[PDB]
Amino acid sequence: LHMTSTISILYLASTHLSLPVYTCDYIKWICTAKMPYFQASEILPKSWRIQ
DNA sequence: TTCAACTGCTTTCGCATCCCAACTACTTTTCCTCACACTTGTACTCCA
Repeated sequence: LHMTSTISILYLASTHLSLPVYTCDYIKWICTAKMPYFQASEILPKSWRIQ
């Protein structure tokens, strides 16, 4: 499992719903850092990071 | 019959070598992502 895997399962659930989103948008949305892809370890768990 | 060291005493209460640390390095802990060499047919004609 990798951060490539949490976007892939975010895309399988998108290509189930017949959505006009594509992997162009999933690779655009993280470079603009809208959804928490890069450095998501920092502020989100707050206690599972330390151990 | 004398010189020279050994001698205890001035008050009266209360005041008053071993360890630690610094910063910058290098390294390990592992987990994740793919390639590089091998092989049978098939294809394009090859010589019969």
